[PDB]
Amino acid sequence: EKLYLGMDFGTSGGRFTVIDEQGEIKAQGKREYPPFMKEESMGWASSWKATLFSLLEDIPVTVRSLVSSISLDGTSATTLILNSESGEVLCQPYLYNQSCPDALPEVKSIAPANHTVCSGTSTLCKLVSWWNTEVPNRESAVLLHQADWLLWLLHGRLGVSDYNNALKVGYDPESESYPSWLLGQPYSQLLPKVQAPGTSIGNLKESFTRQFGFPDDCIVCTGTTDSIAAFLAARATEPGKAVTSLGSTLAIKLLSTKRVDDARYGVYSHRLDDKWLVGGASNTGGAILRQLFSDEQLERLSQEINPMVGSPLDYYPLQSSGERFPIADPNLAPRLLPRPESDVEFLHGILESIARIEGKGYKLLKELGATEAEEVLTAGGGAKNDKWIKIRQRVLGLPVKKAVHTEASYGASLLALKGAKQNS
Repeated sequence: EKLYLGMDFGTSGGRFTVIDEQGEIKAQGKREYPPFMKEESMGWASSWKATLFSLLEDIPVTVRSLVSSISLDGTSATTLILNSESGEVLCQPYLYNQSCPDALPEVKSIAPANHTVCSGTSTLCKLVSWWNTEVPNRESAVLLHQADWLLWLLHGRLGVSDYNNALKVGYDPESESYPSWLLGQPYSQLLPKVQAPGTSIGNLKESFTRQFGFPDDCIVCTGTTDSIAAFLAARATEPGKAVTSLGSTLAIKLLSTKRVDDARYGVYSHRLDDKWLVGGASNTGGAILRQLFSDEQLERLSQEINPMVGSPLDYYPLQSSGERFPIADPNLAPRLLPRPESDVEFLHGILESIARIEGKGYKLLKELGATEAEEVLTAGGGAKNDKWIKIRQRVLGLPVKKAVHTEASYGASLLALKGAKQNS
């Protein structure tokens, strides 16, 4: 009878999924972020909060009465600064895709070369930028990631984050600590304490049980980032299990017993349980397809493909020059020649070549030290093309299928469940 709520705060709106213990969906829904008042110093944060309340309201009351645990994900490196005593958000959030170049040299002056913080969009660059604006009483401020802040709205215990959200500020999930080069700086006093994703923080606040009818013993758990929640939704849990996201671009994630980080290729690892999620991202993918054909042309041409026969066409499908993974060449040219007169042959060549690139990506992760890929689940638009699925299975020489669930909010609900089970 106990249910488990996960929310996903994405780039333009929030979503929620409520599951039972067996992962069956009892309720789900979405809301776009409302506008905020021009004068609101909170900016987008005020909207996010509104969305939180809206989503909670959207859950059927009979479903809310059964919800035993809550987790949620948010966007990576979306950074808020609060006064520790009042809880006041001291400025507009630093959004996931917002950069603080002004802080990057200082960060490079304390962090290891090619550490993942050494990027203008990193949480740490944002922290250092804010710090250096010398706000009065800044030493009484605290940093929260988007997810941490929304969760804190729910449980009332200030300053807790997770292994995943905290990565871009410099937290090391392997030693479960912030490194001395970070702790040696005064803004380190703003850093949140860090737990594993999907672990209990505290009971849901009485305000929410009173207003929405959640049971008194409902708990609130740490979250994760939306990318990782989305991966979790697939329920790939063993090393060698992989999820390929086939969308506008191509991105892969591979579960591994061994941590892998390599700046040459932009390869980075997050911690999950006792494992490492190793990610890599290519500029190839569906964008060039839809650039070349209509969606109607795409499915109609797809129906004419024999996926069990390989294309002789060697393409590197790109819209413009440049690749970082699985080839580190910022000048890498698109290759779409020769283009056969048959659009079916052309399409087959593109799909097959993207499969080649995907395979090469998994091989590179393996060569960098990851557990070798054994099976590939598929997310993104590309997943609904079964001809492409069969092509990929043949070219990769591995079993390939659709992931069953891919929504971040579904993965967040799995974290809520994990937290409840652990807490029990």
